[PDB]
Amino acid sequence: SMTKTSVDCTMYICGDSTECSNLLLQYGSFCTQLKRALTGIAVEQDKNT
Amino acid sequence: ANQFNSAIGKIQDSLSSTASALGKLQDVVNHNAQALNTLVKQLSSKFG
Repeated sequence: SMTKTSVDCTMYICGDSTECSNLLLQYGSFCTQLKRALTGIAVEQDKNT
Repeated sequence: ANQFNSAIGKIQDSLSSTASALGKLQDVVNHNAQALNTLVKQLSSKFG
């Protein structure tokens, strides 16, 4: 097994400002795919155990 | 003949009542369907 990690797009990209959160929603589903991919890693790491 | 015919009858009763044993093949339908449904929603967002 490996180390199970999870990455949020909100705290990483944005510096907690209202301008960055409004321009993040125009990009849409780019962070929808990245959160489901790191979730699907962490399910399969428990199946290896 | 009592043991082998009753053991294969429990396989037929389990697949009819419970569909959860085939769910590894149902994810192959589901991972292909969620990849196509996410890709067609890229045209609605404005990309800046």
